[PDB]
Amino acid sequence: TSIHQRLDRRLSGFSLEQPFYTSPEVYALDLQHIFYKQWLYAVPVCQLAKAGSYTTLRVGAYEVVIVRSRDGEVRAFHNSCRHRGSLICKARQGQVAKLVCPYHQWTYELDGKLIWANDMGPDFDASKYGLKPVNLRNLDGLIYICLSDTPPDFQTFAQLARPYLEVHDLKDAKVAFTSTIIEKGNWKLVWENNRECYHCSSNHPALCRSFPLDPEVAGVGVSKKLQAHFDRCEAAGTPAQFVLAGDGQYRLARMPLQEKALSYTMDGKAAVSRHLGRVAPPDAGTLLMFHYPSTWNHFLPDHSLTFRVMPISPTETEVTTTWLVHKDAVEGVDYDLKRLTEVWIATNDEDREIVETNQQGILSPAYVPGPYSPGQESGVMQFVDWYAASLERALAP
Ligand code: FES
Ligand SMILES: [Fe+3]
Repeated sequence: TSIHQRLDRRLSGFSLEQPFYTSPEVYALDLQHIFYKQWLYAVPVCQLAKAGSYTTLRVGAYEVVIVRSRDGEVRAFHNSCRHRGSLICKARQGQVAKLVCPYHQWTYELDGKLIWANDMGPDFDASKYGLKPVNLRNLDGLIYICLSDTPPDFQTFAQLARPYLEVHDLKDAKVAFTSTIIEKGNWKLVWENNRECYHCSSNHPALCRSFPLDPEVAGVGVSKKLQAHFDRCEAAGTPAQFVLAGDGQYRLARMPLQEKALSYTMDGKAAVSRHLGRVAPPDAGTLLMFHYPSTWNHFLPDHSLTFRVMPISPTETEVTTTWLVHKDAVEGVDYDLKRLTEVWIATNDEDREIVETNQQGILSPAYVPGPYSPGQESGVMQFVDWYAASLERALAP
């Protein structure tokens, strides 16, 4: 059986056949044509708010480092020394003058420029052996990167995005806290969990307090109190109106939080005293922002959350949640760290458990596609479709 044959006979209303979540062949194809080629959420730029700052991430097999120059820009490169391929930047995050390879001290400037290589003598050009760039975009506070040499368009997404995102002044955030977890499920199944709300009824006693459960919010023609809600925000000059890429990849909507909620706290109250950005009115709700395959976010009036989805193996996905708060918000005065993060640390573990159980269930050669609820999983069907369509595009000539 071919992938082509499996993709052919895929009907729209169903979960995928086994090999999409279990086989290393699909994994390889997903790496190849989706993670290595599309735009990926990396890091907010508040991690690199000093020159020389750097951060590193692995994408599939690639070792990337994103760093800030003296010249002010954020460039990103392949973390493999051009001499014999050593990592340059080990530590997760940090600060240097130059990029100095710890094997043989070949030193690069912070724009790649190889400016010293030792006893490489007469035949040696250094113009050939600079660090390999990785295309990189700054999206009003979020660094996305792209490992293809010929990236897709970012700018159309960048342009729908800016207005909903400017009001957060994400450039003026600081990381309060960062959580990595690794879920023992396929990266696709992470997305399926997230693009529904449905299980949430009996799987998240915390979030629910604060986050909607009505499938309109995180589901896929606009209800009546919603335009009203979009309206109060836009009258206010906070963009709120639902918008959804025509390819299905990315989406914008500032959604009302569960009756009364102001933030993702136990008490529905602000998490930080010093709000981030200029969101307005107070109760504008939560900005949802997804972007297949790499991120979803919840941008509140008090603080911001990124999530970064990264695949590790056919049945493992690294999910990185980051808390963003104003740079002058003090821990202990302005916010309390526990209180700032208990809701979602709880919610992410509940999902993980859920994803992990699903994964296991799926590994049964007895598993066959069953049907999505059109009432609760229409947003899941939407992911799967963007997914299949992306694999077909990448696979023709
Ligand atoms: S391997 Fe990097 S300088 Fe030798
Ligand atoms: Fe969930």
